[PDB]
Amino acid sequence: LTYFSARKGKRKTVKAVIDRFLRLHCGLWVRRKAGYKKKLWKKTPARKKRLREFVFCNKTQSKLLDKMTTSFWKRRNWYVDDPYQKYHDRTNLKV
Amino acid sequence: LRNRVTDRYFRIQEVLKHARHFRGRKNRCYRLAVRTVIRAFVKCTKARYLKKKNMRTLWINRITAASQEHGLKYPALIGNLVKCQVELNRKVLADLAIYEPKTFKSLAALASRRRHEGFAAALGDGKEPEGIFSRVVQYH
Amino acid sequence: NFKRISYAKTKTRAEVRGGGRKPWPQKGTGRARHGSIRSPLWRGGGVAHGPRGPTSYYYMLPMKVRALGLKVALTVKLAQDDLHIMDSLELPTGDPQYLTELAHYRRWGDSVLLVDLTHEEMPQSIVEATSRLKTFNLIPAVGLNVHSMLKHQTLVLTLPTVAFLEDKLLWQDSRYRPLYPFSLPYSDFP
Amino acid sequence: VKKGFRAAFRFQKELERQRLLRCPPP
Amino acid sequence: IGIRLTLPPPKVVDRWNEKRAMFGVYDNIGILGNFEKHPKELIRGPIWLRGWKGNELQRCIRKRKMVGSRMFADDLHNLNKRIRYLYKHFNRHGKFR
Amino acid sequence: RGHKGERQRGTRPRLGFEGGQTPFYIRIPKYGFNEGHSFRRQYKPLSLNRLQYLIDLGRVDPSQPIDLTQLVNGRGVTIQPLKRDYGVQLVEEGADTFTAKVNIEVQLASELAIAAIEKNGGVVTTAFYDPRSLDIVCKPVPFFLRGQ
Amino acid sequence: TARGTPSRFLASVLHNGLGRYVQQLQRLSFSVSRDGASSRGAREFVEREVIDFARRNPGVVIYVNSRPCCVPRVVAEYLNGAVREESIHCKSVEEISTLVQKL
Amino acid sequence: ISRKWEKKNKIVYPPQLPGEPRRPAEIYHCRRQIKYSKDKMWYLAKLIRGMSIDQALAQLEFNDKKGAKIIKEVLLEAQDMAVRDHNVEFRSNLYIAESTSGRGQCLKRIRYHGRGRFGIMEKVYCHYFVKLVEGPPPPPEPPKTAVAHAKEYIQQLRSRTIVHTL
Amino acid sequence: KKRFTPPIYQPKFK
RNA sequence: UCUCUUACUUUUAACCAGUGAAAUUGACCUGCCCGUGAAGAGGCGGGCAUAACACAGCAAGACGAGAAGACCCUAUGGAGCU
RNA sequence: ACUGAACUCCUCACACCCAAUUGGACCAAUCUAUCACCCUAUAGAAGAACUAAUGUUAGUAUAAGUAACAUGAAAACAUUCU
RNA sequence: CCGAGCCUGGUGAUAGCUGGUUGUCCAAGAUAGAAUCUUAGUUCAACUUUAAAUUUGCCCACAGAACCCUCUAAAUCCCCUU
RNA sequence: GCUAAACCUAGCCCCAAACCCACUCCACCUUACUACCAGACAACCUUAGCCAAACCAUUUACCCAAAUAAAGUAUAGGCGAUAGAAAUUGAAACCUGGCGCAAUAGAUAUAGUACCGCAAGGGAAAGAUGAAAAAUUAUAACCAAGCAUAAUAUAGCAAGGACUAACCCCUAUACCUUCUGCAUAAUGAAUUAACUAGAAAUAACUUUGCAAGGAGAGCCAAAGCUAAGACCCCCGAAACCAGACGA
Ligand SMILES: [Mg+2]
Ligand SMILES: [Mg+2]
Ligand SMILES: [Mg+2]
Ligand SMILES: [Mg+2]
Ligand SMILES: [Mg+2]
Ligand SMILES: [Mg+2]
Ligand SMILES: [Mg+2]
Ligand SMILES: [Mg+2]
Ligand SMILES: [Mg+2]
Ligand SMILES: [Mg+2]
Ligand SMILES: [Mg+2]
Ligand SMILES: [Mg+2]
Ligand SMILES: [Mg+2]
Ligand SMILES: [Mg+2]
Ligand SMILES: [Mg+2]
Ligand SMILES: [Mg+2]
Ligand SMILES: [Mg+2]
Ligand SMILES: [Mg+2]
Ligand SMILES: [Mg+2]
Ligand SMILES: [Mg+2]
Ligand SMILES: [Mg+2]
Ligand SMILES: [Mg+2]
Ligand SMILES: [Mg+2]
Ligand SMILES: [Mg+2]
Ligand SMILES: [Mg+2]
Ligand SMILES: [Mg+2]
Ligand SMILES: [Mg+2]
Ligand SMILES: [Mg+2]
Ligand SMILES: [Mg+2]
Ligand SMILES: [Mg+2]
Ligand SMILES: [Mg+2]
Ligand SMILES: [Mg+2]
Ligand SMILES: [Mg+2]
Ligand SMILES: [Mg+2]
Ligand SMILES: [Mg+2]
Ligand SMILES: [Mg+2]
Ligand SMILES: [Mg+2]
Ligand SMILES: [Mg+2]
Ligand SMILES: [Mg+2]
Ligand SMILES: [Mg+2]
Ligand SMILES: [Mg+2]
Repeated sequence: LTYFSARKGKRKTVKAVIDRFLRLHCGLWVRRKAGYKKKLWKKTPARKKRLREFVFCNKTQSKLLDKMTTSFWKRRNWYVDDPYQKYHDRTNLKV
Repeated sequence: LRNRVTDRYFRIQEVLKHARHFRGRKNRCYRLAVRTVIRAFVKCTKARYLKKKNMRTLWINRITAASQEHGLKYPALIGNLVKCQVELNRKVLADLAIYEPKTFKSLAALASRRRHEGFAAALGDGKEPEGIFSRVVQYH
Repeated sequence: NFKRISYAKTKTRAEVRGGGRKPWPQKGTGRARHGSIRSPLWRGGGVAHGPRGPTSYYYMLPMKVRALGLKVALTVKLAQDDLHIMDSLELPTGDPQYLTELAHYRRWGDSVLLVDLTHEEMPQSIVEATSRLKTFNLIPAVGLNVHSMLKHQTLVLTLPTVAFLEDKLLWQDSRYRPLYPFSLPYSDFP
Repeated sequence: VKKGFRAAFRFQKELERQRLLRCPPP
Repeated sequence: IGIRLTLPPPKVVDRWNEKRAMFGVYDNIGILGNFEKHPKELIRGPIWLRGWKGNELQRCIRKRKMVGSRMFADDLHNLNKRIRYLYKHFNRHGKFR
Repeated sequence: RGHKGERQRGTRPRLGFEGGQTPFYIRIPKYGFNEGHSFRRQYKPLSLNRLQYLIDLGRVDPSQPIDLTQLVNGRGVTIQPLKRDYGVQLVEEGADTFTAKVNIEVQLASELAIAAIEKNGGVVTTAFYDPRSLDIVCKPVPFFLRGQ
Repeated sequence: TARGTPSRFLASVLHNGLGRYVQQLQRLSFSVSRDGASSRGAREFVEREVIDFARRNPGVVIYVNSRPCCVPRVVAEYLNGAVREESIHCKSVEEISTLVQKL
Repeated sequence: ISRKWEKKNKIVYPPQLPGEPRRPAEIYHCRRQIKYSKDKMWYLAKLIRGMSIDQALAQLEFNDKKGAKIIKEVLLEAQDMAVRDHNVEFRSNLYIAESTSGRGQCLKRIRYHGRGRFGIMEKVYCHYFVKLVEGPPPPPEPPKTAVAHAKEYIQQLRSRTIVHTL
Repeated sequence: KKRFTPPIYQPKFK
């Protein structure tokens, strides 16, 4: 991911991670199950509904996605009409 | 070079001071002197148990020779000495057998008498005397 | 460490003039395996891991931490009886002999840091007295730090100088956020 | 040359010790 | 034998010289100086580091960007080779990845 | 460094390579999560509770009209000229126990916040400004020192 | 090892346990520097406990040269003539007290 | 390069007392840079060792080697300097006490083998040391007879005592 | 093939 | 050429005089048998063997010296031909 | 019956015997500031340590005084002989 | 030293392949597997290394864990007491 | 004590400043180091390649306009390993050193000298007494590897335990490594002296300072922000292109 560039000497990110995932401010990444739009005629409606759900990642996957990004993608955005605004902060956490 | 080595000869002398009485190139070649001193120290540390075992075997051999010269054996003597409530290690027994023959002969006579009393008690299944020099002392 | 520029620079195995072809075949002769000379393992090569170019150890501390350090140095100089407050740094004749005699009589030590104010408003007597000695120094109220105080044994200040220091050290407390540098005209801050 | 003084001082002390050991003064 | 026989001469140093007795003068001029000049401007040395730390490769990049347009030929070639080597060593080799 | 091999020679693959195996961040198809995030309008929150707190502390005087430069001088909110920020919105979190009575100019004000402001006798003004106007109103001293 | 260092026998110098016991230690020449950070323990010792150590046994004489040096040393001479010179470089007061007591 | 053998003839001794022995003389002399081998010089020195000067000269005059005449001239000039400067009257009352050999400065040349390779031709050089002492030569150490061995064995068997106890 | 290595001559200064 | 080798001369061979190598060397106070071990022991166990030091010839062993084997296999390291 | 370990006990206090790996404490040669100048401490930096890479350079032992090796003879040194 | 030359620059080219990797003490510390044009490598499981938050970790017992023709053992899984 | 060990100066690298030079007479474009005779033709051109994506055919900063935040953002990319701006507030004239070194270090250099090929080209060590060498004196010696002084004396990885004495008595299978297992008959080594091998980001841990704000413009924030400490090797191939050289 180029830890040191040749012009600015900073850290670069992977645009695939940004285009395929979505990081929340709490420290979770929202992904999408693969194969949710291809070959839907041989799958049961239960599987079709399960594939169309925002599934969270794990620990090592979240750590990898954080290491592949810089400090810009780990901030807090205040959009006007953000459907994921209620998922930024995570309450009722006891270790 | 910046802040390089300026006191390497002192380490060489500190290593070689333990190799001032060896034969061959081991007292001059540092590369071999290191290994020689290492093995020497390892053997000197590990030979403590060997020295203790050698001293114990020498004491046992001296006691056995003294018992054979007096007219007894070593296992019977050790048994009669441990059955008479007298705690004397091998060193003092060897020292007496080498320097003080009268007390060693007295100990041999006491051991022979204790062995005879034990044989008599075993053949009689004792009942009444059980040995004059026997009678263990009870410590409460 | 904030004014350190190490000009040490050693060439590597690539900047050394030499080393191009391959000395002796690796499979042919029975010598050691080497591909080029001027290596850190050969004689006359470059340094493997050494100083590469000028290294700058530049780093800045927060202004509040530096102000607190100045206040702590002042408290240390005041508590240990090493702070003599004056009213007007003037001399009758201006000479190093009288100055060092007074310093030895008043029990100060082998060194003392004389601090004035505004630099331009300094008399000529004490200037000519300190221009002939090494332990005695004359720095303005702005050029006062911590290393110069710790290097000397005692400190000498003046009423306007100590007032300036007090207000400049209390300006750090109960203030606004930086936002933009204080070099701007602002409104209340001069 | 090798920059230093403490190791040189220790070496000089060792030389003086060897000198006084080989030639014992009265 | 790599030990010097004769003792070296006593390197006496006057600890109260010019820069020694006047060390740290005019330091931290922004706080108690109504903020006129930054303390980083008092550093004298190479122009590509007056108030900037950086890494080993970042310094070379800054030197080739600021002063790289006014150097020699062999020096510029050596700088480019060193930058290529640092790039290949930092973005290909290493650990903790 | 452990045993020999790539773990000791340093010749290791980049972060994310699983040795020929398709990595985790590749088998997942793309989705419109961050399509045009660099063009969305962001607004810093501002609750009425913090406004009443600033008024009680004295950093916001309720005698003059409050806009953006007054909030920047009072240092209650941090308005960034970059990061695509079109002003500061209003939050109705501090509805109860809010007695201020002062006009305020907010870019985005909700119904509850406007109602709570008008209860005491305040005026809410909804205005829009381009990022240039945001940069001008945030720090007017460098804008005056500019020369334009 | 034992084959590289000389050895001796265990015996008395002049039969001290038979007749009367005498003090083997004679003089104690201390070298404490005037200024420095390597003789603080020796300085504190000479300040607080050297009087008690001298009054404990009258047969031991203590000499304080007070020579400005860098490594504080101590010279201990006995009746047989042996001179054992050890250094108390960077040691506490308790360590120096235990050392002089053992000497 | 170090030269400390030719300077031993300048050690001045204090005047003795009438109740002191005669004390024999010590004459040091040696040459430098001699085109010869150190092994052969050491063989000649071992042939000499502690014998009379006249016997040494006689053995060297009929010794078919290269350094024989060199050592002969060395002994001749040493005896001459002894009888002229070191206060020596008798010419036949001398004997060699110490006689050894050293090594000289060496160079490097080529050898030319039967291919592209070659050798390192190191010009071997050596020296020769000798010391002359006045007085008659000491007799050689006679071999110990059976009586000496018997006495030593009796002493060894009498010196052994009890061990590993008290 | 016919493997063969040529000898190397040292400089004439040693 | 052999059964079945032989008679002489030179180079060469042994000693004397000097220049004087190359490969190679972990250190050796360096014997044999049986048995064991990373599977073929002068350095391990049990036995046999033993005053020390050079010269003159042969190869049985020290898996002896020269080439990181050219024969078999691996390499997402190469090159030639079609 | 006895012999027979690093197992247990006797005076002491007990962190002082696993591959890779990880954590905690000291140690020394350079410069700089602070004290001493028969040599050490407090803090910052390192080209900060070599029993080994058929590692590079210079000195020197074993191999080894080992192999190779010169000059035709007599002589007044004017000559003669194969 | 031509199945394709010498010099310089790309180049300190790359290479899952070989070798080496510098002073002390103490403590902890040994591997159910899956994927890959891969088993000579790599990534993820499991274990090991630090400082914190929570309370339960191990043999636990009467009892519970369809089978079918022909037998079906040594055992295992949850298990407050100790 | 012989061999042989240390003695500092030619200076060497980068900064700030400054823009730096090129015929005493003759010879120098043919066989340069040659004084003198008849076809005048001679430049104006995408660089390539290695590596990486575990191959590789698209792709891979090197492009010569001063900092920074934006920002590694939109974008380009077998949409993948990677590459990468712009719009925008802005960027305080003048001061002579080394917390670098001292001949295996620092330029290769006392020098581009000897030497190798016809040729391009490759290319290495040098110099130590002293105020008076017009003081050729008498001293300053003492430490590594090799030697004599002063050879061997039965038995055994060269070591330990020891006694009145070297041996004699007992025990004990060199060193680092790929390896479950190596002194093994696997790898490296003759020694001494000099040199040589863990360089670093996001995210983490600890300690000061301030605090709903921190931070010397830019960035972060539902207890946060700044600073400091702490960390990630060396050497070794066959291959390819570009510029010049040889019958
Ligand atoms: Mg090069
Ligand atoms: Mg190469
Ligand atoms: Mg160099
Ligand atoms: Mg290895
Ligand atoms: Mg492996
Ligand atoms: Mg690779
Ligand atoms: Mg595949
Ligand atoms: Mg011969
Ligand atoms: Mg074994
Ligand atoms: Mg066998
Ligand atoms: Mg063998
Ligand atoms: Mg091979
Ligand atoms: Mg493969
Ligand atoms: Mg391939
Ligand atoms: Mg290829
Ligand atoms: Mg090809
Ligand atoms: Mg026992
Ligand atoms: Mg135990
Ligand atoms: Mg352990
Ligand atoms: Mg280095
Ligand atoms: Mg180093
Ligand atoms: Mg070494
Ligand atoms: Mg070899
Ligand atoms: Mg080596
Ligand atoms: Mg031979
Ligand atoms: Mg011959
Ligand atoms: Mg490499
Ligand atoms: Mg592999
Ligand atoms: Mg590739
Ligand atoms: Mg721009
Ligand atoms: Mg040089
Ligand atoms: Mg050179
Ligand atoms: Mg020696
Ligand atoms: Mg034996
Ligand atoms: Mg090692
Ligand atoms: Mg291997
Ligand atoms: Mg194997
Ligand atoms: Mg071997
Ligand atoms: Mg092998
Ligand atoms: Mg070998
Ligand atoms: Mg032709």
